Order: sequence, then structure tokens, then C-alpha cells
Amino acid sequence: LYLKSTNYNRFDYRLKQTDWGFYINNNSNYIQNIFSGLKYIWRGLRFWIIGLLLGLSSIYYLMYVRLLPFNKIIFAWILVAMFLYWLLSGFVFFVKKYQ
Amino acid sequence: NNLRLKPWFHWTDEERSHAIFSAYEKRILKSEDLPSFLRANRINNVSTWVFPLIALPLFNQSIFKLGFAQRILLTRPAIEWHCFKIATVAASWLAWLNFSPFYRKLENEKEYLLDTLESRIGINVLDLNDALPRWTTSQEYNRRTQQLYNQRNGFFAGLLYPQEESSRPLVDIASFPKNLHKEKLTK
Amino acid sequence: NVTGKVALATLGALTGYGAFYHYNQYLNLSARWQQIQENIAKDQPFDVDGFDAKVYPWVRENNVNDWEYKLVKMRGYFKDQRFFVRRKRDGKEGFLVFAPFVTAVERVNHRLKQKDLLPVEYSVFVNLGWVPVENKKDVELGGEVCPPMDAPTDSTLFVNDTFTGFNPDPANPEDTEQVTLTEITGIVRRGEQQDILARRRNWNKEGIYNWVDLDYMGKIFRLFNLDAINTAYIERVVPSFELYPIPATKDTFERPLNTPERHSTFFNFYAATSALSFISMLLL
Amino acid sequence: FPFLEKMKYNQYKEYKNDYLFYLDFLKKEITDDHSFFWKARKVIKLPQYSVFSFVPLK
Amino acid sequence: FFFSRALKHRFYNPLNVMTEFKNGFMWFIIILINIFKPLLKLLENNYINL
Amino acid sequence: TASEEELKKLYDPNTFYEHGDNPAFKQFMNIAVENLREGKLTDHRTYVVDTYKKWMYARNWDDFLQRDCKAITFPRAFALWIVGTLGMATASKWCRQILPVGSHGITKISQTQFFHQFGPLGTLGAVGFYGLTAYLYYKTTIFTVKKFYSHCILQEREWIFEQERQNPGYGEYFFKDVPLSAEEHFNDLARGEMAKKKFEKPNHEF
Amino acid sequence: LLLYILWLEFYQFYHILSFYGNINWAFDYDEYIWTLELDTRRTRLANNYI
Amino acid sequence: LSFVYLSYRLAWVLFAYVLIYNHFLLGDIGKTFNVGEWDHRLKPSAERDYPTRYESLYILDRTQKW
Ligand SMILES: CCCCCCCCCCCCCCCCCC(=O)OC[C@H](COP(=O)([O-])OCC(O)COP(=O)([O-])OC[C@@H](COC(=O)CCCCCCCCCCCCCCCCC)OC(=O)CCCCCCCCCCCCCCCCC)OC(=O)CCCCCCCCCCCCCCCCC
Repeated sequence: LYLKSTNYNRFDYRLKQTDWGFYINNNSNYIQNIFSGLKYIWRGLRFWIIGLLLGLSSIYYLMYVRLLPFNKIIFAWILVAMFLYWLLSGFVFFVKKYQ
Repeated sequence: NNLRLKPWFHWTDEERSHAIFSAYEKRILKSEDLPSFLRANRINNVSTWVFPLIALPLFNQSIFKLGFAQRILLTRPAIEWHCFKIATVAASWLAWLNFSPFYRKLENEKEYLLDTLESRIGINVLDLNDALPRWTTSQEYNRRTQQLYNQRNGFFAGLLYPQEESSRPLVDIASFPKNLHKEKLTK
Repeated sequence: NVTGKVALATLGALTGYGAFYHYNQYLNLSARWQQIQENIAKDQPFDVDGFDAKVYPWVRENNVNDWEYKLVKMRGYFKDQRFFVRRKRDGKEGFLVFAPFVTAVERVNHRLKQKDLLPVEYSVFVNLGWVPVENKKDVELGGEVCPPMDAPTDSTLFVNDTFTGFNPDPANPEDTEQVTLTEITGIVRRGEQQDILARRRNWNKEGIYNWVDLDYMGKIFRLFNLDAINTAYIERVVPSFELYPIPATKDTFERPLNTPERHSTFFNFYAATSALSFISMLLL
Repeated sequence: FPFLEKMKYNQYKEYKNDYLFYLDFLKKEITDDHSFFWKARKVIKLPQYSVFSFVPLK
Repeated sequence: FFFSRALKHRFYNPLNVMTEFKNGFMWFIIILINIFKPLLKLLENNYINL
Repeated sequence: TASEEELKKLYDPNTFYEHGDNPAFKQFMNIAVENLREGKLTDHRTYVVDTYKKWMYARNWDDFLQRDCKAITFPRAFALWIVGTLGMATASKWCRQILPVGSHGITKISQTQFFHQFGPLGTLGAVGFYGLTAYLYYKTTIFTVKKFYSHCILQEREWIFEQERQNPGYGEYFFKDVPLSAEEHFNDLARGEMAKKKFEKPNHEF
Repeated sequence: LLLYILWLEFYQFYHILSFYGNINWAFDYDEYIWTLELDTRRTRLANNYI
Repeated sequence: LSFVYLSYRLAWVLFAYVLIYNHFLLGDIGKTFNVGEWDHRLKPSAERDYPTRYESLYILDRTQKW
């Protein structure tokens, strides 16, 4: 598939147009490290699959047993989510700043 | 009378198909009312997945040999020619799906079945409708009706699938006890 | 080759054993059916009256096999509800019709003026007859199965019975104790069981019934003596002549699933299979 | 407010799960099934018409 | 929800919208054709295998 | 012949029709006698017992645009179409940026960094995203064209919306000359006439 | 351990909030059916304060 | 950025709605407000326990639970 394929990608020319000395241009074939984005995607969602499965199943069960009206409760949950998230985001900002 | 609004004047195709399927499943519609409608249904399927095939060479003989098409073919890359052909065929396919003689025949057969239902149960035909699943389609409900017809009007009826003849007990529903109370929970 | 011979020998042995078992069952069933036919032709019904009408002899001694296909006679009032079980009689599709039959009533209320308690009714299921699928709509709710029993000629018999609790009084001063008694004669038969391969399977939710499930029939009709209902049921047999349901007679009462004809068919199938297996083994 | 009372359809809720006697229910006299009737709010002396329509104009 | 992201690509200009529609449809067609050509490759492989 | 004249006036098109209102009022009485049989309003609503088979209760995208977004009029439909056009253009640009095929001379999906990193799964995801966006845009375009044909060509309106437009809440427009102005000014003969027919009795042949 | 304490405290909290709706079964001897009845509750005020 | 922008747009629009409705559109409560409600599963389904914008399509009910 990559017999006559050049090394550079679009990002390589974009990098050659920038003063980013910390990034360099690839000079070898990418066959060795092909499909590494899937590896990093797995690593990103690795600790979240089991927790998300349990949490989403629990949330759906708790909604289903009570048959709550989806629009009203989703509006309420969006409001509560914004409330809690902005509180926790302010606290995360403080934790990060003081390093 | 064409001025009287039928009870299903607002139903979608999925709702009409589900109403027919529920009527057949609940033994309100017999297997003697389906054979026409079902037949039309099958034709409609063949009218959907064959049309692009039928429209592929015909355009090659009629539309894609015209001046505008030849100009596109000769003065634009082959990918743009493929894009033009696919877009034309897809637009024709969408127009066929919206306005198809066999689709009209299927809708007429469903309307006849709904008229039979209204003649049988009266205004309670509206009780056959529900809140359908979002991604279940009219074709899917028609296929379920066809499957139920094959199960009842064939082998294994009474062995793997319930029979079409009901054997419900003969009681007086005015006096027979009911499962649900009017307001409270009962045990 | 050798594997084929081994498979043929195993199949032949199994099918020969099946044929032998079915032949012995056919002999036993034919003998028992001849005995049953002779006993029925004797025509001496057992009168189920008094204590026997409250707790039945096949429930008290728990011997339904000793009381199977057995002529009995009992009096009571049928309840309105009817139950239909899909069945074929004489090779045409139809329904067996079952009705509750209250053979004894028990009153346990002592605050008669203050409270009007419902009586405790002891009932058994009676197979009224067979109605074709065309005429299932002709079965009427609360129909008259049999003409009501004649009033007794003994003036002392117009009181509530000691055991059954029935008053044979056409004009009863106690309106709440007024009963009409009809006297039926039938044969005690046992209940049926599920056999999917025999196409006797019932979908309770859909209302399709193919075999007599006495437990479910008792539960759905909100009857009381569920065990005495599950033990057996009485198939009504008219004396000589049989409009819907059509009652069974001495020669057309509903045949059980296990029949000498069925076992003969199974024996023929298994014997043919064993003979073919042995012929193929000899050829190989 | 007649469009709000869902007790009007409670008889239909029984057979959403117990299909057994649904067909017996369907063979019933139709009285107010899926229909709204507004009783007369005015005295109308028209003997020619047996029943009058007081459905809201909107 | 859609104003700012379209504003970035200057989609308030009707010409840019038409050009983007044409290019996006061509991109979709290219992807589908490149997906379905391996079927022809497998057909030729099946011929040689036969 | 007074009763005959009154009935003929009831069936006159200029009786229940005022300009700026529903043109179906030109044949109002006829329609009424076909629908308000026995004085009863048929309830076309569906009785639903919840099993959580639906959340949005929108049957299709047309229902969503008509009811959830309340694009009852044509200007609203065209505004939603403009929003959908911007969204579709943005989605097309995003898909062409993430999988640049046909942009810089690239002709194969293999020769993209997106395919190098994520492979065919990423291409499938991008195709699904573009297909969903194009499907929704097509549905929105069909809705907008239908609303343009109805409201602008056929001069149809959302007539309850028009009624709400005419009276700004607290106006004094209860007139004797207008039978539909109020409940007191609707003549009793019309009420009797619109309820003369009777419903058919179903034959319970099942 | 904090998860364990959270479950215990939530269990007690749920019980306490469940006190204030008196849900009982009432027998209707006329209809021979039990029904679920909802009612208020009366209790010593110290219980409400705690 | 999706969450950030969603939060900010919703906040601004809903706050504008609150101010405008509570200062300018209280003459007709029926026009500018909808009546909504949902109750416990133990109690029978509320009169206002229906999906809004579909009052002319569906009648929503549910079985009681305990
Ligand atoms: C087993 C396989 C496992 C995985 C294998 C590996 C897979 C790899 C490939 C994944 C997919 C690749 C294709 C992605 C396409 C987009 C690419 C992109 O970067 O877009 C730019 C976009 C943001 O770009 P930006 O310039 O930075 O904008 C910043 C803000 O977003 C600006 O926000 P804003 O508020 O300013 O703008 C609002 C709105 C503006 O939106 C727009 O401008 C256009 C959006 C569409 C609008 C359509 C409108 C239609 C007309 C409506 C008209 C009527 C009115 C409507 C009224 C109501 C409106 C609400 O923007 C958005 O909505 C942006 C978010 C879009 C997220 C899309 C996520 C799904 C993509 C895949 C779908 C797959 C479908 C099925 C496939 C299979 C089929 C057989 O990127 C993202 O949002 C990144 C996250 C999403 C990308 C995919 C991430 C995948 C991660 C791994 C998944 C693993 C499995 C699932 C579990 C995941 C757990 C977390």
C-alpha cells in the first residue's frame, strides 16, 4: 500500500512553514508504527470503559424504572451538570495554578 | 365522502404498517385480508432495490449521452463524471421512492386494510397505534406481518408459533375481575 | 466403512428397542381400552352425592387411575364462564368446551343480617362437549347444559343438605340460598400434560390453548378447590344421542393422546428403520 | 380540560398487557371512545334537531 | 451553535457554501468508490485462485 | 320557507368565512356535518402507555422541525434551513480537513495521516458523520421546500397561529355580525345542523 | 472505606425520608381486594428535628 | 470547547428568556407559559404529565408501581 508513497504528509509542510523547533519532520517510512492512533485511543478510554458501562447502565435503569419525561429531566440534568461542573472547574483551576 | 377525516388521517407510513401488524397479531385481521397487501409489499421491495439497476443503463442511453453530460465527461476529471452520474441516479432514485406506482399501490392496500379495521372495530382502530421505536420502519413492520403470515399460514403452527384461531375463555368482561384497578394498586 | 457399520448397528439396535417398547405398549393399551369399553357399556354410573360431592373419591383417595374413564353422576349448577381448548374430533377442527360445575357450597357467615358473605364453592371442571371452529361463536355464556333436576317428592328434602349445602327447593324462602340443580352424568378423566412434539402446547398470554391445563383453568376462573380441580375432570356423556357444544356419547368420548393406533404407527416406523439399518449393514 | 383527563382511557390500559380479553373488549358498545361530547350550555328550542353540537369553535 | 464555526471558513459568503458543497460531495464519492474497488480486486484474485 | 332560507344561508360560503381566516370556512358547514356527527368531536390522539420506546416523541425529522423547533411558518423554516446549510458546510469542511482526499493532489485514503493513525475505522467514522449530516440536511431542505410550496405558492397558513396573531390577547372583537367571533354569537341552527348525522355501528366480525 | 460509609449513610437517609409517606395495605371486605393507601404521619417533634 | 460553548450559549439565551418573560410577557400567562408536571410512579399519572408540543398527537399514561 505504501510502495511509492513519500515520507512527508500535509503536517510536514505545515511544520516546515512554522518556527516550531520542538517538532521535526519524519524522514523514514511509517509502516513500522502504522495504526498507532488506535493504540492511543484505547489508552485514552482504557479506564473509562467499565466505569462508563456501569454508570450508563445504572442511569438508564433508574430512568426506565420511573419512566421520567426525557425532555424535562434532561433539561434539569443539564442545569445541574453546569452547576457542578463550573464549581469543580474553578477548583481545578486553583489546583493547577498553584503548582 | 372525502370531507370526513379518517381516524388515521395523520398517521405516518410506519404507524399505518404497525397498526396493520398489530391488528393481524391480535387476531383482528384474518389471514384472508393480507394476501393482496402482502403481495403489493413484496413488489414495492422489488420496486426499490432494482430501480437504480434499471436506471443505470437507461441513462447511459438517454441522459448521459446528451450535450451537457458529454461536456462534463470531456472537460472534467473522471471523478467528477462519476460524481455527476451518481448524483443523477440518486436524485432519480429519491424521486422514484417518493413517487412510485407500486408505492401508491402499497399505500392503497394499507388504506383498504385500515378501512376494514374501522368497519370491524369502529373508532377503536385508533387503539392500534402506539409510540413506535424511532428506527423501526414501515418496511420492517410489513416484513414482520409477512413473517407472522408465514408462521401462521404454514408448518410449525401450533408447534413453534401460536395458531391464528383464538381460544380465549368466554366470560362477561363487565363482571369478570380485572388486573388493573382504576386508581390504586391491588394485590 | 467400519464407522458406517457401527452407526448402522447402533441405529438398528435403538430402533428395534423402540419398536419392541411401542409394541408392548400397544398390547397393554389395547387390553386396557377393551376393559374400559366393556366397563362403560355396563353403564352403572356412580352417584356422587353427600360427602362425595364435597371432596371427591378420586381426590380423597388420590386414585384417579382407579377412577379413570369412570362413569359418575353428580348434581350442581354450572358457572357462566366457558373455556375452549383446541382439538380435532372425527378429523375436523374444533374446540373442547369446559365449564365449572359447583357440586357443593359451604356458607361460613354467622353475621347473616349484617354481612352478605360470598359462599365457598367446591367445583369440578366438566367437558360439555366439542364445538367446531365455525360455531365457537354459537356457544352462549351461561347456557343451559342440561335441564334442571326435578323437585323431590319428600317434603323433608327441601332443606339445605348437610354436606353439599344445596337446597332442592324451587321456591326457597331464603332468597340468598336459592339454587337450581342440574344433574349430569359423565366419565372421570385425568388432566392432560404438555407435549410439544405432539403439537399440544398452549400460549396462555395469547389465549391459544391446545392441552387441558387444569391448574391454569382453575386459576384463571378464580375457582377455590384448585387441587381437587387439578386432580381430574368429568367429561359429560349423553345417553344415546348427541346444539353446541355437542356432548360426547358412549362411543365418541375424547380419545387420549396415547392410543394403540399411535403406538402401532411408532412401532411400524421403528421396525422399518431397524430393518433398513440391518439391510444397509448387510450390504456394507 | 377534557383533553387533559387521561382517566377517560383507563379502560384501554388494562389490555396493554392482558391481551386475553382485548377482543372481548373490542366487541363493546361505543359510547365515548376517542370522542369528546360537550353538554348543552344553552337552551335551544329546535324540535327538528335531536342532538346539538356544543364543540368549541376553535 | 453553527454561526462561529461557519464564520471561521467564511461560509457567510454564498459562493464558499456552494464550493464546499461540491467539494464535500466529491469527497464522499471518492471515499465510497475507493471502498468498493477492493471488491473488484477480490474478484480478480478469485479468478486467479480458480 | 323561512327554515329553508336559513339553511341555505348556513350553507352559503360567505357565512362562516371572514377574510384572513381559514378558507375551509367557505365549506365549513359541509365539513362540519361530515365530522361533528352526533355533536361529538373525534379524538385522533393516540393513547400511549410508556415503555420507554421513545424519548423525543418526534416521529420523523419533519415532526421535529414542525413541533420541537416550532417552524410552523415559512420564515422560520427558511431560517432553520440557513442554519442547516451553515452546519452542513461546516461538517463538509471538517470531513475534508480530517481526511484530505482530493485536496493536495491526494487520491487514495491510504495516503492520509488520518488513515495512518486510525485506519479504516476512522474512515468509517468520518463517512458516517458526513452521511448523517447530509441526511439531516436533505430532510431539512425537503421540509423547507414543502413549507415554501404550501405557505408561499398555495397561500396556506398555520391558522391557529394566524388567529393568535389577529387578537393580541386583550382585544374587544366579539361582534354579532361574526358567527365565529364568540360562543354567544354562534347561531343555534348551525349547532343543530352540524350534528344531524350519526356514526356507523361496526360489525364485530373477528 | 468512604464508599462503604457513603452507602451506609445513604441507606439511613433514604429510610428517614421514606418515613414521611405512610403507605399501607387496606382490605376491602366488600370487594375482597387489597388496595394501597397513602397517608400522612404524626410523630413526636424530636424525631422530626433529628 | 463544545461543552464550554454549549454552556455559555444556553446560559445567555435562557437568562434573556427569564428576564424578558418576567418583565414583558406576564399579561397572558396562558400564551407565554406551559403547564407541566410529573408525579411519583405510586400515584396515578398526572393530568399535565404528557410530552409538550405533542398534545394533539399522544395521550401519555403509565402503569403505577410500588
Ligand atoms: C470500534 C471503533 C472504536 C473507535 C475507532 C477509532 C475511530 C476514530 C474516528 C472517530 C470519528 C472520526 C470522524 C470525526 C468527524 C469530526 C472531526 C473533527 O475533529 O471535527 C471537529 C470537532 C471540533 O472541531 P473544532 O474546530 O475544535 O470545534 C470546537 C468545538 O467543537 C466548537 O463547538 P461549537 O459549539 O462552536 O459548535 C457546535 C457544533 C457545530 O456543528 C457543525 O458545525 C456541524 C455539525 C453537524 C450539524 C448538522 C446539522 C443538520 C441540519 C439541521 C438543521 C435544523 C435545525 C437543527 C436545530 C437543533 C440544533 C442542535 O460542533 C459540533 O457538534 C462539534 C462536535 C462534533 C462531534 C462529532 C462526533 C461523532 C463523529 C462520528 C460519528 C459516527 C457515526 C456512525 C458511524 C458508523 C456508521 C455506519 O472535533 C471534535 O468535536 C472532537 C471530538 C469528536 C471527534 C471524534 C472523536 C472519536 C474518539 C474515539 C471514539 C471511540 C468510540 C466511541 C466512544 C467515545 C468516548 C468519548
